[PDB]
Amino acid sequence: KQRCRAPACDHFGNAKCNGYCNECFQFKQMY
Amino acid sequence: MQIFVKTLTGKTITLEVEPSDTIENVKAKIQDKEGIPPDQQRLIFAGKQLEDGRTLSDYNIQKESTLHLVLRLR
Ligand SMILES: [K+]
Ligand SMILES: [Zn+2]
Repeated sequence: KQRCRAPACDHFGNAKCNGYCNECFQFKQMY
Repeated sequence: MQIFVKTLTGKTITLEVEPSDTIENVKAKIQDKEGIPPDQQRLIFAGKQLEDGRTLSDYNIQKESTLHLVLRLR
C-alpha cells in the first residue's frame, strides 16, 4: 500500500498506473 | 518575482508573479503555460491547500518558493 507518485497527492498509487493513482494517471495522459 | 510549481510528473515550471497576485491569478498563469483549467488545479504550499481569493503575500509565498500542483477532476 503505497502513496501516489505525484507530488503532494495523498491517494494510493497502483501498479497498473505505474505508481500513480488512477486520477493522476488519467491527468498524466491528458497532459 | 519568480516562483516554482512542481507538477504531477515531477516537472517544475517557473511563473512570474507579484506578491499581490491571487491564487486565482496563479492558476490562470498555469492554465496559460500548461493548458490546465483552473477548476482542476489544487495548489499546495507548506502542506496546506491554497484558496483562490487570497494572495501569495497572504500565504507568505516569497520569491523562489516552490508550490505543488495537484490535479483533481471536478
Ligand atoms: K505523493
Ligand atoms: Zn495521485
